[PDB]
Amino acid sequence: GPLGSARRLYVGNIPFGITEEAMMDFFNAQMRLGGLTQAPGNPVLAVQINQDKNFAFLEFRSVDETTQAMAFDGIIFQGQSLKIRRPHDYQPLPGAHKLFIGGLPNYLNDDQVKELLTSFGPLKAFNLVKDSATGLSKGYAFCEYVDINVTDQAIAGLNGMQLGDKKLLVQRAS
Amino acid sequence: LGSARRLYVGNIPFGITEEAMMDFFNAQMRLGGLTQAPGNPVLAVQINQDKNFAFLEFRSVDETTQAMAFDGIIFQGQSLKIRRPHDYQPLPGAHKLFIGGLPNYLNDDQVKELLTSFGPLKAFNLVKDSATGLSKGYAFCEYVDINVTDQAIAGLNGMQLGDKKLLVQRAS
Repeated sequence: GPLGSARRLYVGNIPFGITEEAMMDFFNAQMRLGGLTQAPGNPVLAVQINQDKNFAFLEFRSVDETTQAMAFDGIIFQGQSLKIRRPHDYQPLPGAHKLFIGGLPNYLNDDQVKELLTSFGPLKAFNLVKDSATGLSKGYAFCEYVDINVTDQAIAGLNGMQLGDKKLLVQRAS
Repeated sequence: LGSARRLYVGNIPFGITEEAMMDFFNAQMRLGGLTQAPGNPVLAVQINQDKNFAFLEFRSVDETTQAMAFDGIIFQGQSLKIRRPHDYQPLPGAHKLFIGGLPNYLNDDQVKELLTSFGPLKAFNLVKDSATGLSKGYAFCEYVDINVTDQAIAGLNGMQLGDKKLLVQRAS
């Protein structure tokens, strides 16, 4: 980051004694059969394995093909379900997955509204909108999760749901 | 792996040397086109003359698998019995163990001390944060004798270890 790590992926739970070359051939074949490549040839350029800790990193030829490959999370390779993830250095650009939260009781303070949200996971941003003259809540807020996969989970768990005698609205801010 | 590069050879004739047997198998492999590079696939041979058997050791896993087709092959008038070692693992990593719920202050050798009360280990690693160098509270291992695995699971899984409860299961 901010622009680094855009063309690599973490692979965990790899099969025992598997070679770099065989893992490369496996992923290149799946990209092709699954229709995920965007040009003739092989998207995966190189594979590096850590034998002792049982994981790999893949290196891709393009930014968009790296992103498509994430669809393979869970794929079974020699009896093993593979865990596919972004590198830890990889971050989306700011505000990319911001949420609007509305329909909140306006007698609730910031920490009480945060406590509903952090039940799904840690936040990296949060604000509850207040009238500046009085400091009183307007009953709506914005947030952003550290992990971006938690976003769909909070939406599915909270949107349209009863809170008091109001139905909460939880959706993407743009 | 290691036992994935050996074969048992029985019914061996009296008087045969380790070098005569090494030459025979290298010659058979080349003749049947079963080698996957230039050179000789058999690195070493050890013979027990009192019990009429030998072990072969190969340079690769796939050449070892290939030589399995030599069961019944004639050497000095006699048919040889070719088999896998008794501790060969068809599905490797099957007995690798996950150890979770470890106190986060314990170092590698302290965790191994817990595990080697059941027997010697062939593999071990404690997972640490690369940034700080600090234990994440879990490890992996394999025993030299795979039959101890379940006796380690029975001994440790669910045991209170200070402030936390251990999970010991096959990593699978």
